[PDB]
Amino acid sequence: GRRVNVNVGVLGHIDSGKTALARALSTTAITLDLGFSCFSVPLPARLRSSPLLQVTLVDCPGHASLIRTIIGGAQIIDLMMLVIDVTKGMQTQSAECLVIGQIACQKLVVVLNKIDLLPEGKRQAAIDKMTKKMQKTLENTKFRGAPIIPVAAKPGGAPQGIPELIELLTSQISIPTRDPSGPFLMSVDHCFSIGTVMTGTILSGSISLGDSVEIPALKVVKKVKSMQMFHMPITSAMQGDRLGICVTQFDPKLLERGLVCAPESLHTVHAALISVEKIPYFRGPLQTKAKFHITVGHETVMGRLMFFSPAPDNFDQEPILDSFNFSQEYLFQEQYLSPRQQWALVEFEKPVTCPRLCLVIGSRLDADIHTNTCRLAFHGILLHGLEDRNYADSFLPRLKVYKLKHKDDYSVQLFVGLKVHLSTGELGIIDSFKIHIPGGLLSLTFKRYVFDTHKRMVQS
Ligand SMILES: Nc1nc2c(ncn2[C@@H]2O[C@H](COP(=O)(O)OP(=O)(O)NP(=O)(O)O)[C@@H](O)[C@H]2O)c(=O)[nH]1
Repeated sequence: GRRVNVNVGVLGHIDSGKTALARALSTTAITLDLGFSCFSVPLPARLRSSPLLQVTLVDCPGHASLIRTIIGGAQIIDLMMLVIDVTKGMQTQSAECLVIGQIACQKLVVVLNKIDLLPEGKRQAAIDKMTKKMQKTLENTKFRGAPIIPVAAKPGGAPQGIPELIELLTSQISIPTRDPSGPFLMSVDHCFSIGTVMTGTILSGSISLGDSVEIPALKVVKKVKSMQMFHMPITSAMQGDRLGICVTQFDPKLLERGLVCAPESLHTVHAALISVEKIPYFRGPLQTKAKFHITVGHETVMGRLMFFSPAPDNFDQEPILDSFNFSQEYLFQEQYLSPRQQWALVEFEKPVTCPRLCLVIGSRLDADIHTNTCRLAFHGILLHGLEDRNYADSFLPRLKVYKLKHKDDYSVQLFVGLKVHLSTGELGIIDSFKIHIPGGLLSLTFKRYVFDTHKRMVQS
């Protein structure tokens, strides 16, 4: 019968049960990169506004040096189930995976794994102790009271609590505005040749048979032949679905993971004007001109930044994260002021192709794998992306950020005219280090990028 695919993701620390829990699910129904499986339960009544539900279990690596795999693979998922070793506490990458889930998941389900690894007598009041504690950490977040089930996939190296798990799952899972509205975009999980195949997940818009599909790292753009999904050929598919796509002949090595868009939808940004909200759990400073690891899409590149804030006189300005208004002014600042809204401008090393208005996560991933504190610095919408390559001249001169810089009678290069104050209640103006004075006896605003045609010092 007819079906719906929905991507539940399994995220957690290393050796928390993810792969071991994804099996337990798929059956009663390591890990160096995203791995997909799928169980089915009869489709809930509520979901017919689109009979079987098919949960696709996106399995994620735990290894801290593979965070970028997660960040990408959390955009593929609707509901994220955070699996936590119950014996060990809430570990490091776990409390990172919670951040990622906040940034990119709509709903959450905490799982307490390794139940058996506990004193059968005290078995409960520990769960109820780990449960009560989990409530507390989640309190601060948008997943205020997400479910917290205890299970055990491998009672050693039959699994408990798993049938209970799926019914809690087949209830919290929630499909968004499943619009095959906008420009089509697909994350490709596996791509191989037989034609050439692309088992990927759709993110935006629809795609009918024989449509026009661009592959950017492939340098050309083939047309869709067949579309096998639920073991049976389809004539059209849209968001949320996991799909299979046969396109013109080509080779795979030209991609292994990445993006498949509409004919022209995607950018090729060299830099971008981005909404930047800082992540609280990140201890430390976000420093204007500091090269962070930056994840934009199923792609993650190196970028130095520069932060700023709305006018001083217009801080308390609503927070708009849909477009940028290049009319207003913005005071250039040295670090993320910790300004209802604060922006920044990332200038990459290599370029980064991205769907317009995609989320961005700045992070410092040169750190140890056994790191001490969260490594995810800031997230934030990509408010605008400079497509131009020589953009610093071509387009930035359209932004108005400046650095409030500060430093015989009636007459004590490019400052020859600016009214300067002196300490005794006087005016004064530069001239020929001579200074003509009104009557008888600097606070300029250099635009950050105006020199290109103005090198201004014009202050009022
Ligand atoms: N005691 C106990 N051990 C379990 C249970 N479930 C899984 N394990 C143990 O967890 C160990 C590592 O977990 P595993 O699922 O392999 O790793 P993972 O969840 O995929 N994370 P990663 O991707 O880094 O391997 C396994 O060797 C398995 O024996 C459980 O329910 N109880």
